This record gives sequence, C-alpha cells and structure tokens, in this order.
Amino acid sequence: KIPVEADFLFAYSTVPGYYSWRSPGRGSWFVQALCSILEEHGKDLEIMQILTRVNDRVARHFESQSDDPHFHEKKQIPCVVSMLTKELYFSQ
Amino acid sequence: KIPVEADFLFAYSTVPGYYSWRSPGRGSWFVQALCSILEEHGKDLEIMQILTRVNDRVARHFESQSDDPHFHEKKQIPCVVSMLTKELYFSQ
Amino acid sequence: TYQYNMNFEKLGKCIIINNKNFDKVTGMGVRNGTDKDAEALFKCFRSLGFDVIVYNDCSCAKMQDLLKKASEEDHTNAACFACILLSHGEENVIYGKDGVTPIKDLTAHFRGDRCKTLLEKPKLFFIQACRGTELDDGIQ
Amino acid sequence: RDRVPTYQYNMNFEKLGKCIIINNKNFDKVTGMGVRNGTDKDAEALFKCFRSLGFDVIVYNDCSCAKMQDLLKKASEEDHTNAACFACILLSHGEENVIYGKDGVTPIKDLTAHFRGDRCKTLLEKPKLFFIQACRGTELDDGIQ
Repeated sequence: KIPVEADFLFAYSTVPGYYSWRSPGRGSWFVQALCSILEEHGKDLEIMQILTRVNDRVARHFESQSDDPHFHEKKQIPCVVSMLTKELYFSQ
Repeated sequence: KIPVEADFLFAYSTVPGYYSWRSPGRGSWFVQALCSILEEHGKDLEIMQILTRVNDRVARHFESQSDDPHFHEKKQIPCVVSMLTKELYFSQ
Repeated sequence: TYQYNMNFEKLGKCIIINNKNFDKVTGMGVRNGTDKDAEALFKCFRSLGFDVIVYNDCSCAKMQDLLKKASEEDHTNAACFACILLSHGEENVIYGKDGVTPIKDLTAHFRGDRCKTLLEKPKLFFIQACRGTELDDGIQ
Repeated sequence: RDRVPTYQYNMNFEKLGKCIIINNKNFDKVTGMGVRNGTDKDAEALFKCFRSLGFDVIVYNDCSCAKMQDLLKKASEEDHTNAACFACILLSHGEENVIYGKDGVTPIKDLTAHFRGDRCKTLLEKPKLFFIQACRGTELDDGIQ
C-alpha cells in the first residue's frame, strides 16, 4: 500500500512569495537554465542533481537591471518540492 | 550576489495539510527512518539520496493502526523542499 | 532498487500549458518571451523522450480539462508523466486567461487514488509563474 | 555516483557545524495540545546520529515560543565562518505553517528567517538544513494499491 501523495515533484521557478524574472527577449531565467542543463545532462544526471544545478545557475548567472530602483539588481532562487521515493533518470 | 533564500533545505516529516505519525514507544516514523538511513549511509550518500530513501521507507514500511477506524491503516509521505545550489555530502 | 523503473515503451506524456495573452478583466499584461521559453522547453522534453503537446492561452476550465483528461488516459506503458505551466501566478494559484485556478486542483487529478496507471511512477510539475511580489535583493 | 568537481558544497572547514535540536514534549494545558510520547526516543536517536556525522549538537527541551525564536536568533548571530553548514531539527506539534512552543504557536518561516543570507552572513553559501517533525494539518492519507 502506498501514499496517494507520493512520487510527485514540483519545480517552481521561484520560492514562495517572490517575483519570477523573465527576459521578454531571451525568455525566463528558470527556463533558460533548465533547458541548458537538460540539453547537456538530461540523460546522465539524476533529477535532483539537474534541478540543483539549475538552482545554482539561476542564483549566480542572473541579476536583473531595471530603471525603477525597486527592480534593479534583484536576484532569484528556484524551489524544488520532492515527494519522490526513488532516484529519477531519463534513460535506460 | 546570492539570493537571501538560497542554500536552504527543509525536510518535513509529512506533506502540507496532512498528519504525521509517531509511536509512543518507537518514536515517529520520519525520525526512525531518517536516523536509520543516516547511520548506514550518512557519510556516502548525497543529502537528496538520503532523503529520497527516507521518503520510500516512511511510505512503504509504515501503516497506522488505532482502535479508532478513522485513524486506522493510514499512510504517510515526507516532503523535501530544496533551495540548495550544490550537492551535499557530509564527508571528505 | 533505488531508481524508478524506466523500462517502459514510452517515457511519458508531457503537457506544456503556455499562457501569454490574458483577458483584460484579469488585468494581467502579455507575457512576452514566454513563446521563446515554450519552444526551448518543447525541444528539451521531446529530446528527453517525452511525447509533448503545447496548449496555448488556456482558460481555467481548459487547463482543468486538459489535466483531468490526461489523468484519465492509460499510462500503463508510460514510465512517468510531466506537466509544465508557463503563466502568471500568485501564491498557491496559477493564472488561466480568464482568471485564476489553484495549483493543487490541477495536480490533484494525478494522486495515487485517482490515476491508477501512474501509481508508483514519477509525476513532474514544472511551474514558471509568480508566487508573490517580494523581491530577492541578494547579499555580498 | 560520481562526485564531479565543484557541484558539491565545500566541506573543508574546521568543523561540520552546529546541530540544534528542539525537543518539545510537554505543552501548557491552554494550548489544548497533549504530551508527545515517543519524542525523547527521537531526540536520543537524532542526537547520537548527528553527533556521528560530526555535528556539534545541542538538545533543547520543552521550549516556549519566545525561547525558540531567541535561541535560533542567537544561533544565527554566532560566527559560523569555520563551519561547513548548519542544521536544526524541530520536534513538536504543528499545524500548517506553524510549529508549537509549549505556550503557543509560532510561524516556521520566522524561525528559519533568522538564517537568511542577509541576516546571517557567516552561513552565506553554506547549506542551512531544517528537519521538521510536526503535523501540518489534520488530513490523513488513506493510501492505495
């Protein structure tokens, strides 16, 4: 018998309450980061490793630049919620 | 710069909105499991592997049983929220 | 023994909901660049092995139907399921083009007791929406 | 698996870090909460366990809300410069988003906020772990299969 909430995984572009940054020209930071990591490691890294790397890339490589002082040099950190009960690999 | 929310990891014994089981003589499910896996692999498994295994353990190995039918034969699934940006090993 | 079994015919279905244009009644502006994201995402997930389909400017009823139907399909030969929501968001809710819907309502359809063919299989949700208005100033 | 270059947190410090355990077993009658039999067993298993990993562990018993807030706040104002990380384990009654002290309820977010990067510069870029054993609602999982 297994829990009805088990084996779900949510990857949010940002933590609860914050703003999610998106470049109208190059798309959002989260997606840019997710796609690059996936294009290069989607088949050899476990889901959590990938999402952790995405976390790092979004945290470092990104920092906004706006006119309004309220939106300048702002950062972002994605959030992963996992109820998985096994390691996930998109291969073999 | 670094986001103020970065590098945080929350391991909840149960998912949002649910109940968490505990034995008056054995201790809680989540803790029993956590400690078990940590004894064995704490020094050679990445934190997410350890917690994924704890998720599997609580989800499978346990099932409640009280005199009351309402709390009889219920399951539990831990919940991990990660804002980490690197893999965590407690050794080397 | 510690990894989900990927030994299946299909990797799984991947639903991408890409909301760019919202009703004036919502007061939400156009989400420029979301199409750039949707396309990139389509290639990645397709490339991983997902049978991805992209739905645009969905209403809240539309998204509920898409996810309900998808949960009623037969995933017996699927290794997992994935859903990607690109839209406007607020704490605990995602934006349809005609209003807002609870994320928990979209994902609930796949609970163990409501989608037998995905039982013990991974169900992934990638949400690219806002969750609040607070800004992370950073440090150091 | 494979420990690839710097995709891992640097664990080369004088110490692994501090591990704070809050073991709440007895609560004031007014809160309506009952004794949490079995919690000492968890506190013992946990303390031994985290000591084994190399953590400097401290166990607190039956804390008030003010005590938990204060205790955590002072932990965030210490010098963690020579620590690889920080851990905190909370064992108590809880409801969504809140954890019980012996005399009441306090938001989990407020307890962990003390360690944000802008409020605890010596744990910046270092993992801040929180293990929480508390209810988060009343809904029971019936299961399937």
